[PDB]
Amino acid sequence: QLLSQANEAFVRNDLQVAERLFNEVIKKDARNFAAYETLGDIYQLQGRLNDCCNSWFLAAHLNASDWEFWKIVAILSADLDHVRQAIYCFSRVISLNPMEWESIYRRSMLYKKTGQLARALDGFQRLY
DNA sequence: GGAAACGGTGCTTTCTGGTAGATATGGCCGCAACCGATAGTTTAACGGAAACGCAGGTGATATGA
Repeated sequence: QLLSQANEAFVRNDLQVAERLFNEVIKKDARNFAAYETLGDIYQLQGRLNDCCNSWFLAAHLNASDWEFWKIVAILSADLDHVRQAIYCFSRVISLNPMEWESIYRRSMLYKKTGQLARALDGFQRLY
């Protein structure tokens, strides 16, 4: 009922009311992905990117099946210097589907920045 | 009323040999240090156990499909 009312308010562009209703559920469960599927949109549009990335990452630990999205979670985590989290997100991208080859390259930049090259080398051989 | 002549031996002196510490040089023995190597975390990421959810052996109530 709360999730329907919050998503209805989101469709009405009543984003603060939508947030207040999603917060009634998030207060009971901080990992409630069913709220973040649209509350994350509110947080991204309002520039709350620090809270937005965490809303994706902590809930997606459980809700990992939207696998293409882990690339976006990894990218934003790296832009915010949450580098462990960025590598952990790219791991799920590659573990769920290796064919997202640009993700191997992007992850290899994190490896280049910190000297973690032994993980990049076999990956670049596969890319080549 | 005393000083000058010089015999007594007490007290002292170098020539030396003794006592015996000292060390330039020497040869063992083993401490100070380095590059070396074995063992250490904890996690990439997915191989594993324990943890996890739906079936099938009956029955069969409704009224729609």
